[PDB]
Amino acid sequence: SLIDPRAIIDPSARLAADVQVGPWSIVGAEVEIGEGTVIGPHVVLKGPTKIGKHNRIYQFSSVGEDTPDGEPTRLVIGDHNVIREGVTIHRGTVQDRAETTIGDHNLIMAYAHIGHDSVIGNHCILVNNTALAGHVHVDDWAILSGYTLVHQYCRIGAHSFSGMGSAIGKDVPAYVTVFGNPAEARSMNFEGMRRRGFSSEAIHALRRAYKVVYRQGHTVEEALAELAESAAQFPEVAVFRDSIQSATRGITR
Amino acid sequence: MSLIDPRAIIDPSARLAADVQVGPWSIVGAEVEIGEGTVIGPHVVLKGPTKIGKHNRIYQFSSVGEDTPDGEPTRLVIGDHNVIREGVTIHRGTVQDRAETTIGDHNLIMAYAHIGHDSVIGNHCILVNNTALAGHVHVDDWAILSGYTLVHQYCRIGAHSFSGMGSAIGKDVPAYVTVFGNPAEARSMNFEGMRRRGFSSEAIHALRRAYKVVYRQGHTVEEALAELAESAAQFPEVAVFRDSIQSATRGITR
Amino acid sequence: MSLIDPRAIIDPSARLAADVQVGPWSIVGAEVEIGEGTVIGPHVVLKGPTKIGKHNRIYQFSSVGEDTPDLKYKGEPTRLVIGDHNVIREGVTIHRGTVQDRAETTIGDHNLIMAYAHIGHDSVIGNHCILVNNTALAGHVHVDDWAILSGYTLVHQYCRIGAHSFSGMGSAIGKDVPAYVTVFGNPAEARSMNFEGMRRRGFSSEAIHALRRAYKVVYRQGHTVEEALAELAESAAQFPEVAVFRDSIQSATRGITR
Ligand SMILES: N#Cc1ccc(CN(Cc2nnc(N)o2)C(=O)CSc2ccccc2Cl)cc1
Ligand SMILES: N#Cc1ccc(CN(Cc2nnc(N)o2)C(=O)CSc2ccccc2Cl)cc1
Ligand SMILES: N#Cc1ccc(CN(Cc2nnc(N)o2)C(=O)CSc2ccccc2Cl)cc1
Ligand SMILES: [Cl-]
Ligand SMILES: [Cl-]
Ligand SMILES: [Cl-]
Ligand SMILES: [Cl-]
Ligand SMILES: [Cl-]
Ligand SMILES: [Cl-]
Repeated sequence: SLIDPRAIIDPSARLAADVQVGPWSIVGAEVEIGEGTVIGPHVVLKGPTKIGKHNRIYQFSSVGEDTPDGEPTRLVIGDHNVIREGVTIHRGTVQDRAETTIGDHNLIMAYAHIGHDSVIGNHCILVNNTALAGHVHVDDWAILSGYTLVHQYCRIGAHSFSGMGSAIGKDVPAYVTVFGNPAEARSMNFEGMRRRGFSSEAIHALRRAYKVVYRQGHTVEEALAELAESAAQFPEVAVFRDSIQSATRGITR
Repeated sequence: MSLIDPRAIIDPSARLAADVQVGPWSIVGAEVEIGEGTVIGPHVVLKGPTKIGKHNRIYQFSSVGEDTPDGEPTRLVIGDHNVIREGVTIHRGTVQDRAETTIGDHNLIMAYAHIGHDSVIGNHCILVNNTALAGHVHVDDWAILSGYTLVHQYCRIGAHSFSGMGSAIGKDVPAYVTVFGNPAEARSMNFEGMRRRGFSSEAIHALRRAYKVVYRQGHTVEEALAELAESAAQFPEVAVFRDSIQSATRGITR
Repeated sequence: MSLIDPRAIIDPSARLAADVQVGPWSIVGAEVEIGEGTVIGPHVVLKGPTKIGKHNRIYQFSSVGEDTPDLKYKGEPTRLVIGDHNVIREGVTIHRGTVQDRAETTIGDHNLIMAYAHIGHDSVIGNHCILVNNTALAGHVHVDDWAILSGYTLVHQYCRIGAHSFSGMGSAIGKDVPAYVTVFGNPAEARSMNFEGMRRRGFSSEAIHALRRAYKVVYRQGHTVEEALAELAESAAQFPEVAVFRDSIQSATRGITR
């Protein structure tokens, strides 16, 4: 039996035929689970929530809860995600998007917290006890090391990196490496660029870009103007320029 | 359908008010008392001697009323209208201290927060995710401890005080004071909280002056306490600030 | 009052000593071996290949013996070995090793692993250690005997935590911690030595005196690690405790916490 007889499946929950649900797990009202998803034992799923295909949800996780902070609120999870033990994921709020969104191929490790209205892209890694306070946007390939704490409304750029125990209060531009409490910009995620097979011309253009923004005494407005030529030439320097441009809380330094 | 789920384990000695709800696979241990309107979620472990009041809400994977990992009976007393989120750990007292861990009313204890043995939480406190109270910690009314605040043993957290995220508090936090970092450092006062509480402009103004007296005028704790005496008799809110510095045994956060 | 609760799941490949206690809604997975006098609480997940020794106590919501989620691991027959008289509190996560290292996570005897602590792949814990609430060992972390890691201590991969060392609450350890050294903050900084622990253990005043002197040689006299190790050589020959300290600086591959 794919659905263990000790599991609780709410009559309003919609499941694909091959979904697996472990013992003592609760698939609450308005939960939707897609093809090939494996729900481990002792899992609490609450809705309105959509869980896509080939996901893996480990024991003691509480996914789709109401934020502790009849309003129609939602949580949407994509495909091929791994949600480890004790992870807490809250649904969105009417006083925003009404949605917490998680894309594809993400790895959300033990006791990580995804606050209401957060948006996670694809291929992200949120290491043990990473906490997103709420309204946090995490772009593609970002890595947040163990116990990274993220202030509300913060944007974590594409391929960015945070060291363990970092406390992020400002936006992290794309590819930037950040460390400490409060978080400070240190360098670019060159190891990340190598894993993805970026060209030597692109890696050099990104190293040049970091210096314009952080190591040349330029203001945000001064740096953005100087980056315009490199961003037009390289689509990845454009990813860097855009994350600085769209920063609301200022950039991490 | 049934208020007490048939899959839950309820010890014969536990005392539950008629309308108490217990979710599936929860354990309500011996000598655990639960008051009217309380909702115990699924997968909850409740150990005693413990008294839980009225209209509380306890979420899944919480362990409430456990013995300390660090024999006369030791209690855990929880008040009314509290919210205890998932994976919260609350230990009972130790006979060598007060033999009781106490939590008042209208508290919000968020996911994975830890309340060490012999800790006392007042009313209307917010303990954000993973806040940890090492033991013998006193948290006075309306305190806000942001995500992952670590509080050293025997520390006192003043009324209406605030800690920033990831704060590591080794010293007493006076009432109203905002603390940040590891190690925690005093920054200002939570004037925002005062206004939400309906404090008068005059009370707020006297507290602002009280902060300056303690932290920005080079006074010793003794000189500061004598200078605050006058304003403290005029305003009960300044007497609260002055009393928290007077009661400091680990010194104040600077 | 059956020792194995009827609501618990015992895989038929699991090997248990006859007096093993297993609480309701606990899972004793495939290839899990449990020794005499061990008590498994309710709501515990045990996965293998795992050996759990004698007189252990494993609390509710713990996940012991899982695979590391780390992208480098690929379903290998890796192990977790836990010794005797250990206490694993509620919500603790312990992962098995990886073939890329020595394919084993090892925990010795008389350890206290407090609530929500994390023991990453290929970590080695000795004896009489205390890992306070939410301490996290990223992976390949070696914790020698009698170390105390205070609440929310974070340890970088491959770090070595020396015997009788101490970390303050919220420490972020990125380099090796020599034996007896006390470290605080993010990033961790060396402060002094755990003289309190040395006294509790019954070290002679002569040994304590020579350890205090050894700390100054390494940290307070502006010497290099090579110079410091040559200067400590004779004190190390007369005091096993100084040899323990000297060895921890010798074996440091990530540099020592300064
Ligand atoms: N898949 C993967 C993956 C990728 C990057 C990281 C980032 N990273 C370094 C690292 N790389 N491999 C490991 N195990 O750790 C940390 O977060 C260390 S801190 C930590 C680590 C684990 C647990 C608790 C804590 Cl506190 C971590 C895992
Ligand atoms: N009810 C409430 C309430 C009141 C004050 C706070 C204080 N606060 C800022 C904030 N306000 N609303 C939200 N969600 O966060 C934090 O603790 C941020 S850190 C954090 C936040 C949430 C989770 C994990 C972490 Cl680490 C938080 C919640
Ligand atoms: N058995 C034991 C034992 C030995 C040393 C320690 C080291 N220690 C000081 C201390 N001693 N007794 C208590 N309760 O705390 C801390 O880790 C403080 S931080 C903390 C503490 C507890 C929970 C969460 C946090 Cl964050 C802790 C426990
Ligand atoms: Cl066998
Ligand atoms: Cl054995
Ligand atoms: Cl990676
Ligand atoms: Cl514990
Ligand atoms: Cl400490
Ligand atoms: Cl001493």
